[PDB]
Amino acid sequence: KVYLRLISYLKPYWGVALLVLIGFGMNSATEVSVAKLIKFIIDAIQNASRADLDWFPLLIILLVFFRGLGLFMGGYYTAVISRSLVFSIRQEVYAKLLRLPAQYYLDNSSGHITAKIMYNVEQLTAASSESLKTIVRDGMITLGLLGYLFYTNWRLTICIMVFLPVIGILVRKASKRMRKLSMQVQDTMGDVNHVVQESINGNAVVKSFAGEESEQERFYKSSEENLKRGLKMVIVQNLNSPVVQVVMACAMALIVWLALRPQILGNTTAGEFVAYITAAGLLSKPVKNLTDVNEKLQRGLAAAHSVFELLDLPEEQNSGELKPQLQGAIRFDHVVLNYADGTQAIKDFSLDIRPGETVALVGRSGAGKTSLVNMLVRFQEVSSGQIYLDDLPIRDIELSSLRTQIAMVNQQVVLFNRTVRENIAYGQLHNASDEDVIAAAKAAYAHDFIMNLPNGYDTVLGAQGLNLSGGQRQRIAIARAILKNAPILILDEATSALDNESEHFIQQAFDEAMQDRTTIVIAHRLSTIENADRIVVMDRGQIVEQGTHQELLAKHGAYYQLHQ
Amino acid sequence: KVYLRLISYLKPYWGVALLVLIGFGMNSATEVSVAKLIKFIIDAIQNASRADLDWFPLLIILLVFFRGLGLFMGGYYTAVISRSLVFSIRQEVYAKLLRLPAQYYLDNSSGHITAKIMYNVEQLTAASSESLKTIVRDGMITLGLLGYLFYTNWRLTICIMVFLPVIGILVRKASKRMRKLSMQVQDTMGDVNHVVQESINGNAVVKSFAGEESEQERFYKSSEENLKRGLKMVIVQNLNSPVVQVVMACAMALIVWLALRPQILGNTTAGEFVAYITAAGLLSKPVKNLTDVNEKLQRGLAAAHSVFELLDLPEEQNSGELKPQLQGAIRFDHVVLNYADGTQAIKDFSLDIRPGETVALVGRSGAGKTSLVNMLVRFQEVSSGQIYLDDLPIRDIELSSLRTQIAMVNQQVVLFNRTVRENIAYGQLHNASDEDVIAAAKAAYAHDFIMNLPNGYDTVLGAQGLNLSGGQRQRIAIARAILKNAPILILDEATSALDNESEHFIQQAFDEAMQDRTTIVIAHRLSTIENADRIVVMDRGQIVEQGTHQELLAKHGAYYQLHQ
Ligand SMILES: CCCCc1ccc(S(=O)(=O)Nc2ccc(NC(=O)CCNC(=O)c3ccc(NS(=O)(=O)c4ccc(CCCC)cc4)c(C(=O)O)c3)cc2C(=O)O)cc1
Ligand SMILES: Nc1ncnc2c1ncn2[C@@H]1O[C@H](COP(=O)(O)OP(=O)(O)NP(=O)(O)O)[C@@H](O)[C@H]1O
Ligand SMILES: Nc1ncnc2c1ncn2[C@@H]1O[C@H](COP(=O)(O)OP(=O)(O)NP(=O)(O)O)[C@@H](O)[C@H]1O
Repeated sequence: KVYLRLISYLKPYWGVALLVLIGFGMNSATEVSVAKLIKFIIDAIQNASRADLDWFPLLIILLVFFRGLGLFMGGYYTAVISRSLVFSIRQEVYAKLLRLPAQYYLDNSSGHITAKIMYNVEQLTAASSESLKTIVRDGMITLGLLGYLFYTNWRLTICIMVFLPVIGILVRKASKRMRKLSMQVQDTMGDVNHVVQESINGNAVVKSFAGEESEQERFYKSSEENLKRGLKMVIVQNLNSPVVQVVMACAMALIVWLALRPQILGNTTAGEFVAYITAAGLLSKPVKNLTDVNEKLQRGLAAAHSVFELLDLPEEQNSGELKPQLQGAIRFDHVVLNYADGTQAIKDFSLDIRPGETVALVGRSGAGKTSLVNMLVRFQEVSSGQIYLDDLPIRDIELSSLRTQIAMVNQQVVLFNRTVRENIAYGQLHNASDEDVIAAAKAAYAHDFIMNLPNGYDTVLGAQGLNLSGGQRQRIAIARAILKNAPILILDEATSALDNESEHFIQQAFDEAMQDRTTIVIAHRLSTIENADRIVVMDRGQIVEQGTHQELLAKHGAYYQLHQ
Repeated sequence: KVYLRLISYLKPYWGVALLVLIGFGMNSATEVSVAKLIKFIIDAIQNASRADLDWFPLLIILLVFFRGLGLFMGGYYTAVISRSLVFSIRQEVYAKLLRLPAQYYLDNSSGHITAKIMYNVEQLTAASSESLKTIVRDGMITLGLLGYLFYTNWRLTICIMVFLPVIGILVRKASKRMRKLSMQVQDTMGDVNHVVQESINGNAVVKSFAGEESEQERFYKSSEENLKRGLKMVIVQNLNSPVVQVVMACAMALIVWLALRPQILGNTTAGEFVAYITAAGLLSKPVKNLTDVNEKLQRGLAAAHSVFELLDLPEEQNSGELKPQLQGAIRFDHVVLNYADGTQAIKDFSLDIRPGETVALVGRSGAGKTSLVNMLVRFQEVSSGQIYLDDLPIRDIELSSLRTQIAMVNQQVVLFNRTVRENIAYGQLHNASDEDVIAAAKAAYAHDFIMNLPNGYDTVLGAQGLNLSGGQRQRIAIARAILKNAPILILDEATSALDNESEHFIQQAFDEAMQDRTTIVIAHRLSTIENADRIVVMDRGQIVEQGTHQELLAKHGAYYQLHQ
């Protein structure tokens, strides 16, 4: 249950959880004394007393002081507990979100995912910090003053326990509706976030094709739906608070009718009954506030359900092992890549890559080039197969120990909005050295244009590194990959947008490194493949042919086709 | 001023803006009657009256009905007005955000921009919808009760107008502190959003380099800073509401001391003084509520300032013109691209492109390849130069009329998370035809794998179209570009990730189109450049050489270097 799990998050706050009770507890004892205060002043003034009459002024300053000190400490602690608990929620949510599999990222766009911690969790803050204080107040205060009301006269008060089911039904019935609608408005917000996020991502596409008008219609429709849902939610919530007062007002009228009969009014002591009316009003107000905060309470519950679903989602796994890979020799054996959608791209595959080799994959597009690499780094779980990395199961090695020792250059190079040095030295090697980055840049051929930048290595990039160049942005990935001195360098189309001269120097640097690795090259070119130790012709996953550059040319086959 | 401009947004709501006042006005009158109700009941009971005693119960259900009907109608209208106003804000904010220049997108990442409408505007909703009602109540009700208080006894009430400067200073002084801090917390949230958005974008990079631990520290630091700022803001708020009660409580103590002197107590008629105390308490409660909601009120103002800064930001411009471009002939003349950062890449450039030509740009990377293209589409304003599109100024043509008739293929292909058919037919041509998409796919060579997809042309893509393939994702851009039948096709590195076979068919289709255009090709290859009508060798912006494929080879120069 949502409520049960929330309590588990405030376990270390029990010591502070009772201080807030005391602070409002004194406040609960402050608003009950007013009923006694009115009776006391009426008795003193009615009897023309002077000793207890001139003493009244000191009783409101002292009384109000309790409405202050005690209200602040109790009122301020509510924010502390709720804000601290949410801080441990969003912070802990980030860990699982980062540890989630790449498949989850594919299914949900940035707008949907970001709204789940930026808005979903955000509403939980205002729905908990403000709601917890309001509910505990409109609780303990009402409880205390109603207990006092029972003590002064139990006979009349017991009549109040007749309409209680009516208020319960009017609130329970009026709460399930908002709970159902609360999840709907949150879902609509995700669509709103998705449209803006996609528009930001595709600004280049949006402006080029004059799609701004089309984007507005979808965003306008989503905003209209959200507004209608909010207005509908307001109708039910705002309709409940006045109604619950009407039934309580009828109860007050009935109890007054019962009490004010002449046979019961023989000796009333009006000062006593006016205290009763004041207590009744001081119950009516807090219950009205409790009914008003119903929307705030319900909003948090809907957010909590989605948050905990995200927490329970099936994140990645681990095995436990630590090895240096001794120049890991990757040996695929009957590996398949049956995707969730249904497409099959690694139907059949097998290799015996040896340490120090330069195996490269060449073939037609849409065959599984950048799909087999993912399972090597564990970005995609294997199906009906396994990989023997260093003559041992790949799964047995930890993800941290595996990804940290495998340099990668993705087809779509991603650059963070930070300084150039941080991007080149991003990751576990953020504290490598102040000169290692220079060596990596020189090897990658990026040590010529960085100095030409306005600031140099400490220049902040753009939104996604668009401001460097069409080709320079790619060199940053190569630079960081070479900086990461792992004995693996999967150059997955690393030299795609680079110029003829720039790529030639990078190939020369790779050849001259004199630190032979098991680098895998996936390039749609012959210059990089001409020097490959072994060339594997792959089409639709199946290995069409294998051999060296000379062997394939003599055999012709499919390689001869890709030689025009 | 923020307040002045906000009123301008509710101009058409003046008809409903007065109905809410009546609802609160009736509610305000109800709050007045309670003080009269206590006096009436005490006078009736004190005199042992029966005609006005048994009639009292009918004055509670009727009185509460006014606390209902009137509170609901006016209470629900507050949400309607505020929610409708914000709906016209976020909806109108979207238009300017989409019309903003590409430079603004570069400066601010997605997280900063998205948080300015998803959180900045979102806080304005709760800071206005639930704040406007609270201020209207803590106003009308208090004003009416105070007017009644003055009427019954003006002599005593006048003493209240001494502490008023004290409460004003305690509130005015405490308001600027939160206003300054309100902007700080909002700024911190933008950093929180930035980390999450960048992590979502770079999940491939984050996982590959084991950077999850590094990301957590930055996110953890931002969350801690936000929590500390919020806690500091909470201290200011909760420390104000009890204090204003203390000074007001002292005022009431002094006034009661002045009033209760024996000389003034000759004929007190206790029933009237208890009404005085009830009015005093029912004034204390709403002012406390006003102080409490001061926090939400201040939160909205900080958001409003940033929102209006975004609204006032310098969006793009327009001129006003319409033409078919008659196969627009591009004639660059003394064009420069002095960037905002400072780098220069179009130092010198001039051309006389003619209709039906196939001019292509070839040169070294980092020279200005994908920077001059932005001019023709107005993604970047020209400096100390101009472009004559159809022997007329480019600026004179409307942006919509210009972008809508210029097919573009950006180096970084962006695919939206939608169906394939919508993505291929995205933009002004969303209603082209049910068969034209097939022709475009066949021309681009994309009508071979789409049918092999799980659903086909109506299959939802991933977050950014990552699930097609490394090369297929590029073909979608080519498909939409060819579908858009403008007399321009700037193939800016269109064939980069495509294989040798796919690119050949696309080139053949372009040649066979038999619809000669002014297509511009920016490719680091020779297959597309061999058949180019004119080849321009560009280095560092300056035109190194011009001529046909045969001419450049004979002249050697830099072209001979780019031939190995
Ligand atoms: C200008 C100076 C400000 C500063 C200051 C000024 C003063 C101080 S102080 O030291 O004196 N402190 C207080 C003084 C007065 C007060 N207040 C009073 O006595 C009235 C209390 N409410 C009422 O009697 C009342 C009664 C019935 C009402 N409506 S009903 O009959 O329909 C109805 C009745 C029952 C139900 C539910 C039935 C469930 C069985 C439903 C409907 C209403 C209404 O309509 O709201 C109101 C409080 C304090 C304090 O301690 O909180 C301290 C500081
Ligand atoms: N927003 C920008 N801020 C600063 N410099 C920029 C910006 N955009 C481009 N440049 C520079 O302008 C020059 C041209 O780069 P670009 O627009 O990518 O064309 P290009 O480099 O010739 N194509 P490519 O070789 O694939 O990068 C380079 O020196 C870039 O660093
Ligand atoms: N997440 C996915 N969902 C569905 N199909 C996928 C997914 N990832 C890859 N595929 C398919 O698997 C095949 C392999 O594609 P991909 O992983 O891009 O390697 P590739 O096509 O050989 N490299 P490239 O030629 O540059 O695209 C293609 O048919 C893709 O459509």
